[PDB]
Amino acid sequence: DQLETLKRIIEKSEGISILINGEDLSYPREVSLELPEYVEKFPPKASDVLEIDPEGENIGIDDIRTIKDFLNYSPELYTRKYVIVHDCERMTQQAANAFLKALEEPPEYAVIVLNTRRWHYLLPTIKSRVFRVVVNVPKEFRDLVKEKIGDLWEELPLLERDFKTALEAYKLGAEKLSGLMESLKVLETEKLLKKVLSKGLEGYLACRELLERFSKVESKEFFALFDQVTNTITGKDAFLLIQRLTRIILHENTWESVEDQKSVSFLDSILRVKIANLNNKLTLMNILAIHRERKR
Ligand code: NA
Repeated sequence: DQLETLKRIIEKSEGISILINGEDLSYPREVSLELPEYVEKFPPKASDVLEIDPEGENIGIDDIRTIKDFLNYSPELYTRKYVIVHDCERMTQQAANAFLKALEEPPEYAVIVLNTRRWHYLLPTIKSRVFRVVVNVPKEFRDLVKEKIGDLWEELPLLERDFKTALEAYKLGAEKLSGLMESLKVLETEKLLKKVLSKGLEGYLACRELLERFSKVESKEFFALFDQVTNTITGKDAFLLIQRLTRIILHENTWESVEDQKSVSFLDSILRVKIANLNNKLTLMNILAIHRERKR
C-alpha cells in the first residue's frame, strides 16, 4: 500500500526528492532500501542505486559531492537512478546548502530518497525541496511476527520499535530464536563481548544476555565480571555499550516507586550526555547496579 503509492508518484515525476519519515527506528531506512526494487521490479546494481550512511553523526559536503557525481550519469539497467541518504538530519549546513540545486531540480531520471525520524530537524531549505511521506509499520506486520515467534514477542520489547530486528526474528522463527538465545546463554564472556556491539538482533540478544549476567552473577563475583567487561570495551565502544544498555534497562523494567523515579531520571539523562562529558566506568557501574538491584 505505502510502496505502491510512492511508485505511482515516482512514475509520474521527472526527477523527485522524497523524504521518508517515521517514528520506528528502522522502518524509514528499510522502506527507502526496498523502494528502488519495488518501483523497478528488478534488483539494484551499484551503478543504479547509491546509499549514503557514514559511520559517525555527520553527513558532510564531501558526501554531497559523491552524490552529485553519481547523479550526473544515467542508470544502466533501471529506468531511474536512486540515491538513499539515511538519517538525513545529520547533514551539515555546507552539505544542505550544496544539495539544494540537485534536490530542487534533480535529473529527470533521478529519485533522491532521504529518510529521517525528525521532520523539523531539517533546514527549511531541505523541507521546501522534498516531498514528505510519513511511514508507519502496519498492525498486520506486528500480528504476523507475534504469531510466528509466540511468547518471545512480549519477551523482546525492542521488536515493536525496530522493524528490521523484528523482521530478523520473524525469519528465524520460534525455535531458532529460542535456540539463538540459548547459544548466547552458554557462550563464554570473552566471546559474548564480541557481539554486544553488533547491529540488529544478535547485538540486542547479546546485550540482553550480558545484562542478565550482571543481574545474576553471585555477589562476590560482580566486580570481577565488571572488570573483565571494562578492560575489553573502552572509549567510544564503552560509550556505545552504555547507550545500548541504558535503553534496554529503561525499556525492559517497570518504574513505579519514588526511588525508581530517581533511577529513571538518571537513565533518561545518560541518553542526552555527550561522550566528552561522561565517566564511562562510573556510569556503567551505576546503570548495571540499578538493573541488578531492580531485578532483586
Ligand atoms: Na519494507
